[PDB]
Amino acid sequence: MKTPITEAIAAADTQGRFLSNTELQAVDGRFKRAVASMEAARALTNNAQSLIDGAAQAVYQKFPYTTTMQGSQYASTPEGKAKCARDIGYYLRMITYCLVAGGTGPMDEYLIAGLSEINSTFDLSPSWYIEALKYIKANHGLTGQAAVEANAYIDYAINALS
Amino acid sequence: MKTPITEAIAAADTQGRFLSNTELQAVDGRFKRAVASMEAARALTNNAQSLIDGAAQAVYQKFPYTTTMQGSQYASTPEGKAKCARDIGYYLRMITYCLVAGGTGPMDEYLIAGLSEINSTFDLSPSWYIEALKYIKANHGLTGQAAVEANAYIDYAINALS
Amino acid sequence: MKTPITEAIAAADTQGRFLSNTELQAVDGRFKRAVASMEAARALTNNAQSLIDGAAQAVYQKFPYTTTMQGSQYASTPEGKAKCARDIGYYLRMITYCLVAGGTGPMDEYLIAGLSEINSTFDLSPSWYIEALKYIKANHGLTGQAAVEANAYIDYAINALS
Amino acid sequence: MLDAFAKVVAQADARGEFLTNAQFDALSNLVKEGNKRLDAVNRITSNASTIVANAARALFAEQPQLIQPGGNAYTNRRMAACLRDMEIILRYVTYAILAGDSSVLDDRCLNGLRETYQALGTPGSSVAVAIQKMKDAAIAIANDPNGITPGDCSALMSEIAGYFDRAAAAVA
Amino acid sequence: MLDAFAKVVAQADARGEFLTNAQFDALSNLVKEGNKRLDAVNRITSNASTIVANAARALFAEQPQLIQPGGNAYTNRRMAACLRDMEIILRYVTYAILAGDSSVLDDRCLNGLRETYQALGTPGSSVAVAIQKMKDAAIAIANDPNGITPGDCSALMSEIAGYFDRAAAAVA
Amino acid sequence: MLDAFAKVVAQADARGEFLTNAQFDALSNLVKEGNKRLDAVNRITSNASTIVANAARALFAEQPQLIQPGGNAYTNRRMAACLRDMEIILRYVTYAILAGDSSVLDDRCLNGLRETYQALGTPGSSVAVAIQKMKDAAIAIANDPNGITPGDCSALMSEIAGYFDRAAAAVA
Ligand SMILES: *[C@@H](C)[C@H]1/C(=C/c2[nH]c(/C=C3N=C(/C=C4\NC(=O)C(CC)=C4C)C(C)=C\3CCC(=O)O)c(CCC(=O)O)c2C)NC(=O)[C@@H]1C
Ligand SMILES: *[C@@H](C)[C@H]1/C(=C/c2[nH]c(/C=C3N=C(/C=C4\NC(=O)C(CC)=C4C)C(C)=C\3CCC(=O)O)c(CCC(=O)O)c2C)NC(=O)[C@@H]1C
Ligand SMILES: *[C@@H](C)[C@H]1/C(=C/c2[nH]c(/C=C3N=C(/C=C4\NC(=O)C(CC)=C4C)C(C)=C\3CCC(=O)O)c(CCC(=O)O)c2C)NC(=O)[C@@H]1C
Ligand SMILES: *[C@H](C)[C@H]1/C(=C/c2[nH]c(/C=C3N=C(/C=C4\NC(=O)C(CC)=C4C)C(C)=C\3CCC(=O)O)c(CCC(=O)O)c2C)NC(=O)[C@@H]1C
Ligand SMILES: *[C@H](C)[C@H]1/C(=C/c2[nH]c(/C=C3N=C(/C=C4\NC(=O)C(CC)=C4C)C(C)=C\3CCC(=O)O)c(CCC(=O)O)c2C)NC(=O)[C@@H]1C
Ligand SMILES: *[C@H](C)[C@H]1/C(=C/c2[nH]c(/C=C3N=C(/C=C4\NC(=O)C(CC)=C4C)C(C)=C\3CCC(=O)O)c(CCC(=O)O)c2C)NC(=O)[C@@H]1C
Ligand SMILES: *[C@H](C)[C@H]1/C(=C/c2[nH]c(/C=C3N=C(/C=C4\NC(=O)C(CC)=C4C)C(C)=C\3CCC(=O)O)c(CCC(=O)O)c2C)NC(=O)[C@@H]1C
Ligand SMILES: *[C@H](C)[C@H]1/C(=C/c2[nH]c(/C=C3N=C(/C=C4\NC(=O)C(CC)=C4C)C(C)=C\3CCC(=O)O)c(CCC(=O)O)c2C)NC(=O)[C@@H]1C
Ligand SMILES: *[C@H](C)[C@H]1/C(=C/c2[nH]c(/C=C3N=C(/C=C4\NC(=O)C(CC)=C4C)C(C)=C\3CCC(=O)O)c(CCC(=O)O)c2C)NC(=O)[C@@H]1C
Repeated sequence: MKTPITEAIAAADTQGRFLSNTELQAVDGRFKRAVASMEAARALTNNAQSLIDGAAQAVYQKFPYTTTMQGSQYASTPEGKAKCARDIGYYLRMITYCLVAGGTGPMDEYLIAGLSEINSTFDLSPSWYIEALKYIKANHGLTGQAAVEANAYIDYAINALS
Repeated sequence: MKTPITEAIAAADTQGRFLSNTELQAVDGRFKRAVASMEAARALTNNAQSLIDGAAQAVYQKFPYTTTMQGSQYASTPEGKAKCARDIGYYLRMITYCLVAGGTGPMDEYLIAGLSEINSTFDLSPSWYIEALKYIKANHGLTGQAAVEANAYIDYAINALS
Repeated sequence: MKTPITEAIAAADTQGRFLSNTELQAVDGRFKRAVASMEAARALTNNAQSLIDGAAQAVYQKFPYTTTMQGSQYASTPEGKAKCARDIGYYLRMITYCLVAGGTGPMDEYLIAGLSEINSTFDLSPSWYIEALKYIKANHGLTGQAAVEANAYIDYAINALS
Repeated sequence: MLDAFAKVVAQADARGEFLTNAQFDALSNLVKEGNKRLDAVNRITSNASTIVANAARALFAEQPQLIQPGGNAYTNRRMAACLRDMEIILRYVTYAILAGDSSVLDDRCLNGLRETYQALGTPGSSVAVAIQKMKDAAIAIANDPNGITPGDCSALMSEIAGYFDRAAAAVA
Repeated sequence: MLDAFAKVVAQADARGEFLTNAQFDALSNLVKEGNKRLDAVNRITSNASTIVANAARALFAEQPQLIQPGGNAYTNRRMAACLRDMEIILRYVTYAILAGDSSVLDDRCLNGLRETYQALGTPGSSVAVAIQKMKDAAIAIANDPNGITPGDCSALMSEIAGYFDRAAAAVA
Repeated sequence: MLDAFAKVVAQADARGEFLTNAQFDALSNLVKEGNKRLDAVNRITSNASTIVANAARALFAEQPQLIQPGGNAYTNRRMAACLRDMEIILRYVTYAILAGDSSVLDDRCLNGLRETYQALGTPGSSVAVAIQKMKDAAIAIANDPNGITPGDCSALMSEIAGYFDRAAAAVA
């Protein structure tokens, strides 16, 4: 998995050398940043239930039909409303994972890879998920570098969906 | 083995795609041709014994020494006369196999591959076998597309020997 | 291992052919030379103990400190004097192996490969070993082609150390 | 690989024998029946996406644990792989239909698949279900009376089912 | 590969759960303690040659048969390889320290190492000693009070020892 | 690989010892006897085609089932392969003669040959006959008194026979 640290170790390793100073300097760099992105992560973790729920409704609002429409891909049914709640949950969880690791690695590996293919195969429109993301981006309730770090991982996600 | 059909499947497969329409069109093409080349094949199959015998003698004629000459490679001996009868049998059998498969595949695989090496190693002159082929080509007793299809596989064989 | 003979067989083998005449001519060549280089080898083998001892002292002389100096890499200690006696022994033994095989193969494989790395890692200066070599080169007591063959393998060693 | 014709030639070559009248008749019936075979491949092919999507919907409906976190189909990249696997297997089946012989399927796809999934810890049993679901979907689509000239394709459908079942077995 | 952060994410992803407050605290302590970690890697790294040389001197002193003719470290090229192996193993250890996770070490170095040495007839037991000797050397150097700001690095040294011991086990 | 000289060096290096007077004498006798060795390689080499052809005629005469349809030497391409195999094995034997050591043969040809043929379902026993037939042919040709200076090559012929027998064993 791709983090700042593994990226460094990877460079050294593919050149068969011990770690360089610049590599060490990079990890220090990462440690300096870890502070803020970690308090963002646990922030997001603590009022996630808020954020998820909030997010769903907000999508539902923006795209009314999802409440009503013949379709397993639609949150018309209550089964689907679950699925969607779950999907949103998954998205939030990932931005925290990114904050924790200090890069997109976990989202790249657990969500972005195969995202096209899955959205396509299952009639899941990206707009649904991009709205949910903008919503969370608004109300995470973060200020400071912590918000910077969070909104960064979010925008990354929004891109992938477009 | 190389047939029209396997050649198509091979194209799709090496491009990792489902079969195309042109590929389908090719197999249809093959099916249209199968009719004639199949009645040629069973024709040749039914008076093969005729054709083989006939063929041998005809070689013997053209190349008298094969009847008499110190040599395991020669049909002087009766052992060798067998071998030669057998060899001719093998050649006929293959043109039928080709007619059945709708290409040179079976002859390419069971006869042409290694033919040089074998003729060389065993002092088997190609002329012997090219005569036998011209003979069968004359008297298969085929007319129509059926003869076309047969003579095609035969000429292919004659080439290989030159 | 690289000898004149294996070098030939290697050429044929990598071209998948039987041995050529030039290859045969090369081995003959080697056999012609084997005579002298073999009597050199057994010469060197027979007064090696002389030569080794002689060699050590001669190094000791040229580089006095090796007799006295805090250091496991130094023949100050008697343990080290052994090691050094042993090392010299190893060098002599190899030039005989070369004479026997008719090339540098055995010295390339048992001594030259890794020589840099080892001398470095263990604080073993090449000069020590180059002196020992010049000494043996002087007093092997060989004349004729036998000396030619011997001094050849020796100079080869001296190079490697510079 | 082999097609129905080459198979028979191969079986024949090895007994060193010409084709029996039976054999000639068999292949001719195949040829005769060839339009059906072509329709079947065209149809299954043209709906490949659908077959795959709907069998996957089905399987996960029946086997939710695959998409429970930790499940062998949790994460989008494993999901993609799964879907890809299903399309692969569907694709080699079409090949086998078109050839009238399972060899392409066998050789280039089924061979050592069980062992691969075992290594991966993909539940072979579950793959084999995904396969079965596609079979039923593909048979239905292939054997649709609409938009096609009426005739009996039932023998062909059994052949087809054969390849799917064969694939399901290779991994259960 | 994984670092201490990714490990926890990976353990979390698979239960499908967010990080517990415990977990957040753990990683923060790691981060807090990060200067020590960095010093340890820098120090062991900067003395790699030494660690290797002196452990090798030691091992061969204790196990002379390795350098008796016939011995698995007789000839300069086998000696070099041995030394190289030791530097390799030291190098993957630094990586693991820097990551706070043994996975790099494990995956890219320990995996199937026992089997390799067995094939070769290199005595795994002896490798494992060479490893132990480097450990003791590297701990000492890493944990040197001189030239560094005083503080307790003992937990870090235990971690470090862990990786070395782990490597020794993978080949004994 | 190794030649007779390198073999002895290798055996010596590993005891860490110089060559005994015995050993020097052995190699000198080899050298002395070198013209014979060279003649033997030249002769067998120059008739390689013949050796191969006639041993193959022989084997198939004794073992017709190989060329019965279905037989492991039926079809021209399998026949070619067989012949090729025989030439291969003959060729690595010449190498070993020229080297005075079986190692080239061993390493680059006999190693894991049994297993290959087993996989293929080539009857190893039959290969081993083909080998034996070439041996007898090649000995005869090598040891022909005509066109060569009279002397005793019997020790050389035994060596040669050795390599052939060695190859026959590696696949029976
Ligand atoms: C079982 C599969 C169903 C069935 C099939 C069926 N088809 C025909 C006739 C035809 N099928 C084709 C299709 C092709 N010819 C090609 O070259 C290609 C490649 C692009 C294709 C796809 C054609 C041209 C025909 C003849 C024209 C026609 O539509 O009639 C039949 C008639 C019998 C026959 O073998 O020809 C049948 C029975 N019919 C069913 O009801 C099944 C659901
Ligand atoms: C156990 C390892 C020993 C110990 C370590 C220790 N270090 C500090 C402080 C620092 N270490 C560094 C080193 C780096 N920062 C980087 O970006 C890089 C990459 C080139 C390196 C190598 C720095 C800058 C500091 C702060 C400055 C300083 O020297 O004080 C401490 C203080 C506590 C802390 O975590 O900062 C400690 C305890 N100290 C010992 O006594 C052990 C033998
Ligand atoms: C057993 C093999 C038979 C035998 C051999 C034999 N040969 C000699 C002498 C010679 N052989 C050669 C051949 C070569 N020298 C080369 O450099 C090359 C590479 C192209 C070859 C092939 C030569 C030049 C000689 C010397 C000249 C000569 O022909 O006399 C002997 C004599 C003893 C010796 O070792 O020289 C013998 C016995 N002789 C037999 O009867 C065996 C059937
Ligand atoms: C909510 C915004 C909208 C909604 C959601 C919905 N999704 C499905 C099915 C799936 N959701 C995913 C997403 C993921 N699975 C993963 O493992 C990961 C990475 C951790 C992600 C992002 C997937 C793969 C599926 C298909 C398999 C599954 O069901 O889990 C449904 C049901 C789909 C069906 O066709 O049966 C629904 C309803 N749908 C809406 O309309 C909301 C606006
Ligand atoms: C889907 C219903 C089930 C499932 C599938 C799944 N597979 C993988 C990994 C692989 N699948 C294959 C299969 C093939 N590759 C080919 O080229 C061919 C044709 C010859 C086949 C049949 C292979 C080789 C792999 C490993 C390599 C790869 O991933 O591409 C995964 C991901 C495994 C992982 O964690 O990496 C999955 C998810 N998984 C389920 O849960 C279903 C029951
Ligand atoms: C003598 C001229 C000087 C001397 C020698 C010395 N060497 C060591 C250690 C080593 N010598 C070697 C050399 C080889 N080992 C091999 O297998 C081969 C090829 C066959 C060679 C050439 C090696 C590898 C070592 C290190 C391992 C070992 O001890 O065997 C010492 C002790 C080194 C130590 O640091 O403990 C000594 C004293 N040293 C002098 O000062 C002499 C001038
Ligand atoms: C040293 C204390 C002991 C020892 C080591 C030794 N090893 C070899 C050969 C190999 N060592 C390795 C190990 C690795 N290669 C890698 O890339 C990695 C990292 C993933 C490792 C851990 C391998 C693969 C080999 C075989 C390939 C090679 O030689 O490079 C030798 C030489 C073996 C030979 O005769 O060729 C030696 C001497 N030997 C001892 O005696 C010590 C106890
Ligand atoms: C008849 C026209 C002439 C004749 C024939 C002859 N052949 C042999 C030996 C061989 N014939 C073949 C041919 C094939 N074997 C296969 O498997 C295939 C493909 C299916 C073919 C085409 C081969 C390989 C041989 C050598 C091995 C064998 O005997 O089967 C002989 C005996 C050869 C000998 O030297 O002992 C003969 C007599 N020979 C003539 O003169 C006729 C004009
Ligand atoms: C001949 C008397 C018997 C026999 C031989 C036969 N072999 C094959 C296939 C192979 N033979 C080899 C052997 C080697 N390849 C090399 O490079 C070397 C030197 C290192 C050797 C010794 C191999 C590797 C194969 C498989 C690959 C290939 O075919 O090239 C065949 C054909 C097998 C097939 O059906 O493809 C045959 C016929 N067969 C007999 O019946 C004899 C008893």
